[PDB]
Amino acid sequence: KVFGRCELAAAMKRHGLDNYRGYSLGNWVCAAKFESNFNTQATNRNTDGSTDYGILQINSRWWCNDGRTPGSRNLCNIPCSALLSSDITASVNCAKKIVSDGNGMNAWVAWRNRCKGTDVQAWIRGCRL
Ligand code: NA
Repeated sequence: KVFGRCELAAAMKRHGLDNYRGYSLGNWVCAAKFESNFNTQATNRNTDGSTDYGILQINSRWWCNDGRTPGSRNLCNIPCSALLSSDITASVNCAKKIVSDGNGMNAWVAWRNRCKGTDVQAWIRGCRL
């Protein structure tokens, strides 16, 4: 599924991401835009052989099991394939654990590089929430 901007903002809010660990909804929508372009099926291989999955490009190195990331963990207790569903529940649940890990949204390098400090409210401007 490719979400619309206000559609994803609505789904993230309903799943309780809005102000989760103090991060406004606009931060999560900005992160998703640059990680996945709002595509739940997005996959990207890392140099270390781990893979990133779904709207929020969650890494098999720590968070999900894909069966091909040697010496990795599965701290969200899910197959990485669950992070590609049209239903964003698994991605949101796993993102809540990641952002609680101690470095907040800095865990998402694209959030640090492209969203952090910017007018993130623009990402939910005109959305019926
Ligand atoms: Na893993």
